[PDB]
Amino acid sequence: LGTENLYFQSQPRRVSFRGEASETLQSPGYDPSRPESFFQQSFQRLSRLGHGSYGEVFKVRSKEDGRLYAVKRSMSPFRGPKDRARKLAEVGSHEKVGQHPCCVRLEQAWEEGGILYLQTELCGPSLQQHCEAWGASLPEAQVWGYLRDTLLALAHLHSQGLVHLDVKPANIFLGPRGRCKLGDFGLLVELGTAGAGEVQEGDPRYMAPELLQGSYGTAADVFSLGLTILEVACNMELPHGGEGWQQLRQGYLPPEFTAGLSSELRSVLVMMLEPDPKLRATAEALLALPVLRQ
Ligand SMILES: COc1cc2c(Nc3cc(Cl)c(OC)c(Cl)c3)c(C#N)cnc2cc1OCCCN1CCN(C)CC1
Repeated sequence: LGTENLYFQSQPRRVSFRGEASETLQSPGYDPSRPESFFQQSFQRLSRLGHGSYGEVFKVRSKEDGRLYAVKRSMSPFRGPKDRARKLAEVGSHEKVGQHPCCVRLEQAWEEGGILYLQTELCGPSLQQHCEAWGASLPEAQVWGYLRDTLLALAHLHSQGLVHLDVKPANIFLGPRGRCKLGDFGLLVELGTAGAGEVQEGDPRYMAPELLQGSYGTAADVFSLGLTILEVACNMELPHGGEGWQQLRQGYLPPEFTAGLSSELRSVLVMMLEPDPKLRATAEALLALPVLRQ
């Protein structure tokens, strides 16, 4: 796209790779001849759930159906066609993941004024926030449930040759009754992407060791989930680098933090944290273990 005639050109339009009956947006509360954006006119903005260089995520109430949702709004208008294509790919990735009970559902998406909006179901707190609120290691009964549900999500992605690439507590969202959903598909890739790459990098704390050499595969997510579960089960801050980062990628489980794990949970984490991706367990293989079935 960067050598194509796509530069220095140019109101809401639906974003959907699947295909739609219409790219026009309508809503109770929305009049396209008023100057406010579709987002401003069509939602009650209740609170800001998150913010960063990417933009902002809001908790909102839809005027179309009176229900609660999350809406992510990008920070500033598209830089150009490559930035636009990268950001719209997130919608495509949702549509490639589709509907699955352990994956956050995308309700709709649109662009207006160079800004991209993604509207998802509203979940409970992120696993990161839940652990902050708990203020301690999570009880293992909770951990097993979150591990199972996130593995079910990964098995769904991986069977279709998709790699999430940023599995971490901030991208897992609690539901009722001890369940959770994997979200945030902004870094997701379809392997053999025609060809291989380009790729953006996930949080270094959770990154699989083989990614340092550019070896991208579904195994990477199993490793990242392994460290996610180690962190929440042990209330253990993960290093971004240095000796400790290396050690966690050489089979080390720090005794001061991990001695209180059940033997069963420790065993499963060792399988997930295997440094060699060719030896690391798959999500399907982990879900077949009896400890993960009940
Ligand atoms: C950070 O909080 C939440 C983020 C959520 C979230 N992220 C997200 C990511 C991305 Cl990449 C998106 O773009 C596709 C979009 Cl649109 C949303 C999705 C999703 N997906 C769904 N549901 C969420 C719910 C949240 O918090 C609910 C509890 C709030 N409560 C906790 C107690 N505290 C004192 C007050 C705040």
